[PDB]
Amino acid sequence: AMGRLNQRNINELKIFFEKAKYYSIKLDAIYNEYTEAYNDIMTYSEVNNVTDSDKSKVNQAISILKKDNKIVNKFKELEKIIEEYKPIFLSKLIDDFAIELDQAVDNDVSNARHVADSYKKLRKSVVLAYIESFDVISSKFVDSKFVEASKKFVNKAKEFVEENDLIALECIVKTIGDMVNDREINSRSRYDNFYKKEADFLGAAVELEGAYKAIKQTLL
Amino acid sequence: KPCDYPDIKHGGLYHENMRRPYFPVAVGKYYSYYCDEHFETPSGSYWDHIHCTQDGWSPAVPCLRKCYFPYLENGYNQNHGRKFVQGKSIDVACHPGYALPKAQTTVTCMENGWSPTPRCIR
Ligand SMILES: [Zn+2]
Ligand SMILES: [Zn+2]
Ligand SMILES: [Zn+2]
Ligand SMILES: [Zn+2]
Ligand SMILES: [Zn+2]
Repeated sequence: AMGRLNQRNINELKIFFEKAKYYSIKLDAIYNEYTEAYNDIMTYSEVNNVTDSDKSKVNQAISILKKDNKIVNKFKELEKIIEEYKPIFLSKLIDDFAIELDQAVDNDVSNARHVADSYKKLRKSVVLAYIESFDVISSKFVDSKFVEASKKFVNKAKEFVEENDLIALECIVKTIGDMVNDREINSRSRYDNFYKKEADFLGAAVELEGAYKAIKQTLL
Repeated sequence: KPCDYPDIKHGGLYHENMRRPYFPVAVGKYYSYYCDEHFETPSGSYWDHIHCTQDGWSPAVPCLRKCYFPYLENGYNQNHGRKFVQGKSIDVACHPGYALPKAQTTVTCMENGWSPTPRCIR
């Protein structure tokens, strides 16, 4: 029974990783398509002013954002991948952000900034949903060490998402992949520790892989 | 009277129909002129005076491009929202894990704004 559970738990985590293999890549394609718009909105919406105020650049960034309801279609694909784990917060924040795009006021830079702030908060929520989805699957295992290394990993991984959502997401996805596919984790920093939160996250990813390895081995 | 009515890119003289009957005009004579939005006189305003010179109209380039450097989301942002004039280069830098497209580092304020457009991509 303990092994019939741990077997299903190992299978659940593997089904998660394969289903969500592309989550980091897909979020980056969204970031990359919409960064110029987000930049234009932020540039001419500061209350410190002193930048004229091309309201047509802000109006164009909002149009790029709204076009063919695309960005909403792109976030809903990510919400579909995590679904078995209930991204209920996420579905609402996307539905809400879609309404934010529908209700946007041309020639109002403060509204534009508010749509742009909503995009940024949604994007980090999409990241958190992946972490929350993992914590759910990791909650069902019983091994004391794996559960402690899971809590520490999730805590350290949220701190990393709080610093940089997209950078956090890629090292998180690569860590799950490393564990799902019997590979050890690379603890060498990829950004000369520019992101102060990477090292403690990686330290936590190594300890979890040893505890996950130890569980796998009871079944071989 | 060497100077005919001036052709001014991105602007023109105030009061075209009032002033044209008086042309062509003597060396030393000057006229209020404007630049269209996105453009700037060499005095950094929306208007200046253009002078009839032995060498033609002065300033020779009466309207210049006004480029505001954008906020860059995962970028080093010292230059965010600062005003630059047509001809100005700036060396642009992204946070590690982000970079400018095509690995470019320099953007120049040109006739149609920044070239290339600086953005930090993943
Ligand atoms: Zn500022
Ligand atoms: Zn304009
Ligand atoms: Zn709102
Ligand atoms: Zn005319
Ligand atoms: Zn020009």
